[PDB]
Amino acid sequence: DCPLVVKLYATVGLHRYNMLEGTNLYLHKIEKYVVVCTLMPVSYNITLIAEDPATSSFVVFETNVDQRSLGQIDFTCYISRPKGPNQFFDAKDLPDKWPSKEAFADQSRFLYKMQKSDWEEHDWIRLYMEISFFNRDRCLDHNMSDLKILDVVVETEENVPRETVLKSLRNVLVYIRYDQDLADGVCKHIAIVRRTVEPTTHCVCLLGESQLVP
Repeated sequence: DCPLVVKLYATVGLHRYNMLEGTNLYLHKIEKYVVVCTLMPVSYNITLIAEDPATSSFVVFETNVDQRSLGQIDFTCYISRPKGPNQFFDAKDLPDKWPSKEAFADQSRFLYKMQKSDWEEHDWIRLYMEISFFNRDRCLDHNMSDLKILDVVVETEENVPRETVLKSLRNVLVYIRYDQDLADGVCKHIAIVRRTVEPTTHCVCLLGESQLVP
């Protein structure tokens, strides 16, 4: 069967397309992928089938991702479109902690404390959590249903309506507090992910780091 990283990158590609086009294409299957390894796998060219329930059609779809790390989120999605751009990455440091109360009080910074309904209606938040969890240890037999979102904060560069933060493909910094179900209790996680979007190409770069809650 298909490696989890390929399924996740296919879903990232559908995320980029759906957000830019206002569509609801869902992953049906992976047909094939080509990976370039300069020892490390650095590029994936994935051919996938998406389902479009609005027309009951299955659309062959191409996604291209360049990957720069195996141990944390660090990749760029360059192409994501029906089948038939220059390098873009993020070099600036990530915050190492959840935003403090003073970050909210700082009127030059725009932070959005999400409600459960907000992340339930916009599943790219769950996607970024799932990719973060995967990069903690890619050798595990991941069960994404063990993950439960507890709190989400998004930071933008501009003072915009909450709907824009959730629905438009713009630059965001996402903080996700989530529990991993263990019988042996739960494990407490925080993921921090910066999405940067190239203004003309709309290429999407994700840079992320994960931490455990004491």
